[PDB]
Amino acid sequence: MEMEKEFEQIDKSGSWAAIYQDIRHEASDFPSRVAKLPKNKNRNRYRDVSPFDHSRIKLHQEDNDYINASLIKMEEAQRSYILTQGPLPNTVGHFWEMVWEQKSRGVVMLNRVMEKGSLKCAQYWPQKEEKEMIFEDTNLKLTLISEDIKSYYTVRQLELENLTTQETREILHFHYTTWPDFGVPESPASFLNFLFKVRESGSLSPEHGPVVVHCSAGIGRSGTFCLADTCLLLMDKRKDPSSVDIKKVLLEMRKFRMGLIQTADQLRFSYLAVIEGAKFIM
Ligand SMILES: O=C(O)c1ccc(Oc2ccccc2)cc1
Repeated sequence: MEMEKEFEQIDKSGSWAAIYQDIRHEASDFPSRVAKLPKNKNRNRYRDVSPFDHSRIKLHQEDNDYINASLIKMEEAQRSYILTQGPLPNTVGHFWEMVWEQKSRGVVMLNRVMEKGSLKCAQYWPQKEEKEMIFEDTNLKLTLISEDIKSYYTVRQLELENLTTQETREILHFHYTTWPDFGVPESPASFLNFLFKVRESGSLSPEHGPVVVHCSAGIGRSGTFCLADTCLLLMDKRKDPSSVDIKKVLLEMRKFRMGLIQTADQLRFSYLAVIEGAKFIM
């Protein structure tokens, strides 16, 4: 069924909440035993949002290899993503260790450091060129190289230096700054504009490690980003683009991280973003 007609059908019948609970019901459930270990309690921002054991990213250190992050592997689309929580004051060094060890090129941030008057994530990057950051636990240095502030997003080049080997890499930081404190955007154009910028940069291409994407919990806005990207890539690839079933792609993604798409508004917004993104793709 052409998703554009499925949309109108769901919209007219106002059954978004019903579709969504159906997804919640059939989603995968796998163990998350490492996340729940007592030694890792201060490495989870939210008690109810944990990575599955089978798909969790492991830090290349013997001490404690745990970070709240998951590898989402989309086999038909040939796209991989790491979804993670916003870093905590004690996990900023772990975050940049992961970026280094997975060879990622890009970091995608979908939240503001403060929202609804509370902190949603730490300041894990430097705000001035001459004030670099050093992470002593993971032996890394991070320098701001340039910043590019647009009305609804900011782009930054960063330099990550492995202090143990003095290798350096350019990392691109893509920061969507205008998602509203409550609800979802009215239109997907700026989100759509935002996704193509990430794509252009090379950050999603198989020549690099997987892109790192985060919001506060790493499941809601983050799930919307990778669901829209993968669905548009499949409509690109297949002989029959109308055979792309967004609900089925989402259930597939939920095999790798729990809770992706947090609200029936977010589900409806993911549809809108896809239908409007199809128009450019073909
Ligand atoms: O303290 C910080 O680092 C920080 C950075 C950027 C933020 O997003 C924006 C940027 C421009 C306009 C509206 C929001 C919010 C906090």
